[PDB]
Amino acid sequence: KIRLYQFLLDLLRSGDMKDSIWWVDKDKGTFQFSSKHKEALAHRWGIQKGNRKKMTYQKMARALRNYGKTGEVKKVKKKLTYQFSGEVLGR
DNA sequence: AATAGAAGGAAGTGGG
DNA sequence: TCCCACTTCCTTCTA
Ligand SMILES: N=C(N)c1ccc(OCc2cccc(COc3ccc(C(=N)N)cc3)n2)cc1
Repeated sequence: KIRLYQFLLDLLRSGDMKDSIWWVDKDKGTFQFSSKHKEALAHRWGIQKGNRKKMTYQKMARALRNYGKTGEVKKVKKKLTYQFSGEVLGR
């Protein structure tokens, strides 16, 4: 099963949910969620994982925060904005 | 207050 | 056994 950071990177590459997520500075790996359309993206994550309950953005962001230590994804001090690591981007 | 973003401890679930 | 990689629940805190 796909890892969350890869799910997000793949969405950004394909462009299939451009109203819910977008690059801010793609060279730096910074990206941002839509305030109004993030929940539809969270729902898609939960359905792709086959989880028991409906996925929410809050729960998806709780998972994102766990990457802070290992570094795959870090929180940017901007509303709804995060940053992929160079290692994640290279793959 | 209402709305909403952000944090994180802790317990539960998956698939090795 | 026991870590992976989250998921779920709840409370707190900040803007
Ligand atoms: N578990 C703890 N003890 C804990 C410790 C620290 C915490 O801090 C939370 C926090 C940190 C930084 C920034 C923010 C809020 O940011 C916002 C940005 C933009 C908007 C907007 N324009 N609508 C609204 C809010 N909230 C929370 C709980």
